[PDB]
Amino acid sequence: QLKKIHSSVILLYCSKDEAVLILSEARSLGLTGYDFFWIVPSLVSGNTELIPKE
Amino acid sequence: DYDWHVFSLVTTIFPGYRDFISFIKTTVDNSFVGWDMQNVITLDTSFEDAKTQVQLKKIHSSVILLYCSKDEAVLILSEARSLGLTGYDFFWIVPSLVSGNTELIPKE
Repeated sequence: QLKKIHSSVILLYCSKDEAVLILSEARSLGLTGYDFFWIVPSLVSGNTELIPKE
Repeated sequence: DYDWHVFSLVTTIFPGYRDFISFIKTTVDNSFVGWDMQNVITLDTSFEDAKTQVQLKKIHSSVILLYCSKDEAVLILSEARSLGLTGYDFFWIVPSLVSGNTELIPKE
């Protein structure tokens, strides 16, 4: 499923814990270059003091 | 002879790949048919999926020439099948290096 994406903008909808894992997988599949822009709602960017390094 | 004039070129770091690439380039440069050799790809890493995946996404043609040992050919073909590069349209051409003893035919 994930290997089909070669677009630029990728909207995401999941909780913070699952978002961490999905972003790790996307980095492992070469989905986080200079060209890919990720947009997330206010669910995943929750408290602005807990910033996971993924 | 089958009118496949658009192709790519995938070679690993197996010995002789430079000779292969140089000969193909010189032959293409001195022909009447007008070959459109889109890419020249060398998968030098360990199939880390950070670079090989992007490299294999670059390919969009229908005819692909491959040059690697029979052990690396299995891995590359499995990766291409997962990416969606194997179907009714795409045609793969490999030298006698990879299709070796005809009794042993892997599953990939």
